[PDB]
Amino acid sequence: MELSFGARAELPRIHPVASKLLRLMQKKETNLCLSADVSLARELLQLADALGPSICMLKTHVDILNDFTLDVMKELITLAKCHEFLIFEDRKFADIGNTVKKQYEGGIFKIASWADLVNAHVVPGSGVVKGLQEVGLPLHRGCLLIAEMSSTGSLATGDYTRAAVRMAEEHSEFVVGFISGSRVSMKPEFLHLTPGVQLEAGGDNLGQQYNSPQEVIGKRGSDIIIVGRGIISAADRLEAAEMYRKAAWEAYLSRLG
Amino acid sequence: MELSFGARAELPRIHPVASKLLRLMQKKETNLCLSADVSLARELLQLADALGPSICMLKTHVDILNDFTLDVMKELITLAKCHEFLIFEDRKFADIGNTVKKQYEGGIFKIASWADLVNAHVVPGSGVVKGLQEVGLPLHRGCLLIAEMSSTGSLATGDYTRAAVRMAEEHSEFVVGFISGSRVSMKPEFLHLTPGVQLEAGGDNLGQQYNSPQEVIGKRGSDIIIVGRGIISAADRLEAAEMYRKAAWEAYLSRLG
Ligand SMILES: O=c1cc(O)n([C@@H]2O[C@H](COP(=O)(O)O)[C@@H](O)[C@H]2O)c(=O)[nH]1
Ligand SMILES: O=c1cc(O)n([C@@H]2O[C@H](COP(=O)(O)O)[C@@H](O)[C@H]2O)c(=O)[nH]1
Repeated sequence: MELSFGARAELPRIHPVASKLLRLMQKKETNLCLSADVSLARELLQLADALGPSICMLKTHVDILNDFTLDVMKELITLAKCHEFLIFEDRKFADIGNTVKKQYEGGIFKIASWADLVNAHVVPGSGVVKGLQEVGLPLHRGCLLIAEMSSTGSLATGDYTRAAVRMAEEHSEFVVGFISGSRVSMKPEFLHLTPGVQLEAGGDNLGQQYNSPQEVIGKRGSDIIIVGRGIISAADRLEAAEMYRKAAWEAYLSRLG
Repeated sequence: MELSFGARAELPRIHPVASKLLRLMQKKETNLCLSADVSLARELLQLADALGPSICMLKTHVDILNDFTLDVMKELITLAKCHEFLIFEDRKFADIGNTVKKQYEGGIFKIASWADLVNAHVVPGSGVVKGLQEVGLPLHRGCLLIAEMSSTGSLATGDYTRAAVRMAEEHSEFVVGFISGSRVSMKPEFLHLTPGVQLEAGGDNLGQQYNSPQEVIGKRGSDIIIVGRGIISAADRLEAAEMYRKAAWEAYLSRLG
């Protein structure tokens, strides 16, 4: 009784950030998250502008931006609103609750002020979520839990993955889904986002492993593909994004029947 | 056949950063790491100056410093050299190798340029270490692996902890020890640093749990205590640091016999 993204956006227990996302995914016919893994603000912004219409989400690693300022993030928000995508800061909070609350709100980055979504590892126990929530709930943000990883030797398997799912389902006022390689929850209110995606077989030199959009979305039942180098390293990043968008979208449609 | 810190500093397989640390621990009679969990540079630096003689290490969370600049870190290095302690940036790298390499070297923080030590979660698999190593080995840095956590519901137990130990022992050119609640490796070349430490019983509201220096160092066989609030929240932070230093040092001596 699989529901479309648009119908999932209306589920009783849907989080507002999840709903906004699902609605724009349906509107734009995209379930592609760009992993904007660049070190220059101008490149980040030029990618966001050009690729904005093709993506549901732009994932950042703010801590690799050589020329980060809060003004850069203002500009990114303008593009996100214009083109209709969410901003996901891929910070992988992974500390005790008291620490992560400060890392989310404060410092130079002020992540909570501009990021629609963040994520967290579940290794510390649920305090990591509780700490983040203290900041994120008042700011109407959402969080993704890392239930599985794409890299060689990942320990996010078995009972670890199950613990992630339980933690999400117990903190559904804030947690909107997962970073995972497959569908890990049977509850349609939760988003599944899958990195480690390229059209061609392969990996990198540092433990990354790739699977295709058809595999991830079609066979493994995930919702969204997260793609970095498969787009960013291409000559024509717009065409690359469109190829990935079309692949992910068709895989979704076909699964829906 | 337990060895003193000074003797461990000379072990054939010791890492140079571990050796430097162990030597200054023995010289200064301190196995206390201050967790300098403050948001103001002036406070960070005033603590580093006053408490420097009492500590073997100062642990930072750079990403909570409201007024971070690289010049602040220059000033911290000056104090570290004057008073003889290492700087440990508690970044908890926890991504694929290709990402962490950039997060360690680059961005605004340029962590590798000033931090003697960093740490990593083992959840991604060994690529996290391999990526960090690409930056850290040329810069003569060291890394600690998070084998156990102090917080309620921690998943860093059992086979996860064992995996951390194996990963360390397989990357001994870069990995110098662990963040853990107890001795997890039988190899004396590896450092054990233990957070979740206060003199009094208790915890916090967000999953932290405390054990005493005598428990951690004496009974559980760790090397170094990491103390935040037990010092930072006290009126007289110098006296507090001295209490913690004396507690940890005596526990070590007694275990040594
Ligand atoms: O399991 C995971 C979780 C991630 O967030 N990521 C992230 O997704 C992106 C993958 O990038 P790429 O497509 O270039 O391999 C990176 O930013 C990485 O940090 C991942 O690769 N695997
Ligand atoms: O298992 C762990 C690992 C940590 O690094 N930490 C860190 O050690 C410090 C503990 O601080 P405190 O003593 O104030 O509870 C924090 O900076 C926290 O991020 C921890 O508490 N538990």
